[PDB]
Amino acid sequence: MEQLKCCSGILKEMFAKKHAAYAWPFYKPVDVEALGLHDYCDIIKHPMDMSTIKSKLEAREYRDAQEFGADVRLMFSNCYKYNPPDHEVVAMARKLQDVFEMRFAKM
Ligand SMILES: Cn1cc2c3c(c[nH]c3c1=O)CN(CC1CC1)c1ccc(CS(C)(=O)=O)cc1-2
Repeated sequence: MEQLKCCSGILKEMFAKKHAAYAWPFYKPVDVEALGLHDYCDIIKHPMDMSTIKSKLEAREYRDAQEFGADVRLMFSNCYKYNPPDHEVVAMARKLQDVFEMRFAKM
């Protein structure tokens, strides 16, 4: 699909140096053990991160751009659900979501 190729472009933008200052906590799965977030799995039923989405896209796990978009939004929603609203990581998620929503709207 043409729109799935657009999804590869979306990930390249989200992983780019321009956005690294706020995107970096979303690059890989939340490491509950190293971070001491032992209540994370009690709140978050479906963890998601950018590396997992990249692997799913490459393995043809998304039928269309809407399925890809749902996993990106799941990653943001997990952050908004788990953390207090004033947390530094929530502000970072919002800045990354701005990048994603503007690009996703172009297709
Ligand atoms: C998505 N996310 C991510 C983090 C996180 C934290 C609390 N709540 C979340 C959350 O919701 C603690 N901090 C926040 C960070 C300073 C701004 C870190 C630190 C390192 C990593 C990468 S890792 C591979 O070591 O997990 C992730 C996260």
